[PDB]
Parts: sequence; C-alpha cells; structure tokens
Amino acid sequence: CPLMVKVLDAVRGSPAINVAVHVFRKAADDTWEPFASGKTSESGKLHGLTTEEEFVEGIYKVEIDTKSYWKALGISPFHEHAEVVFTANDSGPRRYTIAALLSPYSYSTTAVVTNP
Amino acid sequence: CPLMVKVLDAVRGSPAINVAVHVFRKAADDTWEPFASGKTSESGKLHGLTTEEEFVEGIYKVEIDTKSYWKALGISPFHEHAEVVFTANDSGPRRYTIAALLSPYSYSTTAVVTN
Amino acid sequence: CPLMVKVLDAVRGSPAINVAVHVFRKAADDTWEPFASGKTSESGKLHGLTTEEEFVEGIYKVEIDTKSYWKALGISPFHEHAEVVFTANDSGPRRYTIAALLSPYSYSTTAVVTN
Amino acid sequence: CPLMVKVLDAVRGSPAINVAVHVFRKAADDTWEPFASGKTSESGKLHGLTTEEEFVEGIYKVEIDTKSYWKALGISPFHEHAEVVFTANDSGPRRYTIAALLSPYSYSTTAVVTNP
Repeated sequence: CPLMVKVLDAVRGSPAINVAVHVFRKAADDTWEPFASGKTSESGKLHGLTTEEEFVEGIYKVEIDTKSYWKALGISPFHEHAEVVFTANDSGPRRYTIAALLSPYSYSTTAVVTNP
Repeated sequence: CPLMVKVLDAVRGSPAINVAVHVFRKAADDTWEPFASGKTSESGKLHGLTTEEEFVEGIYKVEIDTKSYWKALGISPFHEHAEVVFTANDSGPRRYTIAALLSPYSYSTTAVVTN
Repeated sequence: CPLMVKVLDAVRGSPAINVAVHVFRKAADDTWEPFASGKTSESGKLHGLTTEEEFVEGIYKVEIDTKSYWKALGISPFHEHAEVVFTANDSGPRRYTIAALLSPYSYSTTAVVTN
Repeated sequence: CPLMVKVLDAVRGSPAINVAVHVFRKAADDTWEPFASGKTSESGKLHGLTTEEEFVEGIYKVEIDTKSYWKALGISPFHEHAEVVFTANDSGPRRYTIAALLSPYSYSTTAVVTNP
C-alpha cells in the first residue's frame, strides 16, 4: 500500500466518511492523466488506490472532493476541492500517506512519507 | 505594540470577533499571574495588550476563550480554550503576533515574530 | 482590492517573502487561463492582483509556488505548490483573502471572506 | 484505550518519535493534578495512558512537550509545549484521539472523538 489518503472533519471531530478522491499523474504531453480513484471509508481512510508496480516515479495530484462532502452534509463550503501535488518515488519507492483536515472555509494537508 | 493576537474562524471564513483573550506571565513561585487581557475586534485582532516597557523576557501563556466563542455561535466545541505558552526572548525579533485559526474540534496557532 | 493572498512560514515564524503566486480563471473549454500573478511582499502579502471590474463570478485557482520558496531557504519540501480552487460568488461578502501557512511537508489554507 | 495521543513532524513528514506527553486532571480544589504520562513511539503514537475505569468525567489537560522534541533535534522552537484542554466523558465514556502536527513556530491539534 504505497499511497493512502486519510480525511478528518474538523467541525465534528470525526473521520470524514464517503469522501471522493481522484489521483492523476502528469503525462509526457504534460496533461493530468487519470491514475486511480476511490471513496474514504468509515475510518476516514482510503486504501488500495494503487500497487507498488503501477505507482512509478512521476508528478501526482490527489484531488479530494471536499465540496461534495460538505454539501451532502447540508453545508455550503468555500473550496471546490483540495488538491495535493507532489513528485513521488524519485529516489526509489516510498510509502505516502496524504492526510487532510477539513473545515468549511479552511483545510490542512500533511504528507507522511516512510521508507517501505 | 510588542504583542498582538489575531484569531480566524475556519467554519465561517471570517475573523473571530469578540473572542476573550487572557495573557499571564509565569511568576517566581511558578504560578501564572494575570498580565493583560482583551476581546478581539471586528477584524479578529487584539492590539494594545502591553507596552515594550512591561513586556520583559519571561514565560507567557496566552489563553484564547474558544469555548464561549463557539457557544455564542450555537456550535458545539471540543476544547475549553486554546493555550499558547512561550518564552519571550530579547535576542529574537521584536514584535510577536500570536495567530490562531479555530474549528470546533481543531485549532492551529502560529507565532509570527518580526522586526 | 477584491482578492488578496497572504502567506506565513511556520518553520521560521515569519511572513513568507518573495513567494510566487499565480491565479487562473476556468475558461468555457475547461482549461485554466492565466488571470493574475505576483510575488509576496516583505510582509508576506500580495495586493493588487485584480480589480472589482475584472474579478467576475467564476471558478478560480490560486497556485502558491511553495517548492521554490523552500529551496531558496535550503530546506527540502514535499509539495510542488499549494493550490486553492474556489468559486467566486457575488452573493457572499465582497473581499476574499486566501491565507496559507506553510511547512515543508504540510500546509493549511483559509479563505477569509469579508465585507 | 480511551485516550491516545498521536504527534507528527511537519518539517520532516514523519511521526514525531519520543515526544514526552503529560496529562493532568483538574481537581476539586481547582488545581491540575498529575493523571498519566508517556512518550510517543516510533509511529508517533502514545497508547496505554489510561483505562476506562480511571478515565472518569472531568477537565483534562494534555501537555505535549514540543520544545524538548525540537531541541533534541538541534532546533530552537517558539512554544514551551502544546497544551490541549477539554472536558471528557461528560455524557458517558468516549474514545478520544488527540493529534498534534508540529512545526517549529506553529502547531495544529485535532480531537477525534468516537463512541466506544
């Protein structure tokens, strides 16, 4: 499990459940190509996005669909989504956890990177 | 103005207005003594807490009354208050801004220390 | 000034100075078109990005070049840049401040939307 | 495990290891009484602070010794420690996770509260 996404709700103090997540990888032609996607679970985690074989070196963008999340909760938030862009695996395979902490007008994102 | 406090509300996307802020200085017996206090303005700021003359090196605690802030908005919060504890040193730059960004179950605080 | 950007450095406890900031507006074909850009000042602020007349409702992206900021400080960062994407609506208040607080492996961004 | 503390280092993108943590509980006389303490592990977590039996209703303060952490890393930080104060268990037992995300001049703290 080379890449995991974890999302928390700062208004309720709980995992953010059912959050849509789309990962893209920057292509040779320079455009964003769809790479993987999924929804967070009851713990606020999204496992199984990818495998060590597929998750090669490159520039990746993890889009977290914060606006859908807030609206399904009846709330009208500021941001369209949270976007986290980073180069991955360029000195060998790492494990990456992308955490995000959501409020309606604010979010925080943190990367925890450990050597597999 | 050597010490300024600034508070933002992450749920409404606004300055946090009328938030009570109490500052204490650690005394030689180790208790916290009231030092200054105020309420944040319409822009979420509290100016005029002390003067250069009074703000000597020492250990200070800034308590930001978040719980009453969230309750006046009808929103259920987690913390009793947010608390920022630090040593003021004449070495480093000269003005201290303590900024805090509040959510009901989360906050962050940052020291902006400048000349 | 309807749109202002403000950036703080959580490692040094200072405004983030000379940070490049590019703003884009989503076009009808769905591409991002350059809209405005600048570098943050000595107080970590970027004023003068647009005018009321130009800043119409639409979807905007603000890209904050954190990677080059950390590299000029000799500090190894994680993200390529920080990216804030939002719809500007004439309904809500009238001035938008996008604030960001940067660490090498973490950032937060907050929209302060006021009258 | 009713109360767990998790600490991350935002400069390195990794768990904050060996962080001292002291919990206090506000006493009848109104002073802070020592309640429990421990150090974070290699994952940045501190388990076993307390038990459901001991962790009764009250006002608790979790002090995270951020200044020692930064200094053992050769860094001179702003804050003495991070202090997280909250009422616990006042409508029954909950599980509480207190997370903190540390930078030398800044920290974030989040509470995740779930029903046991």
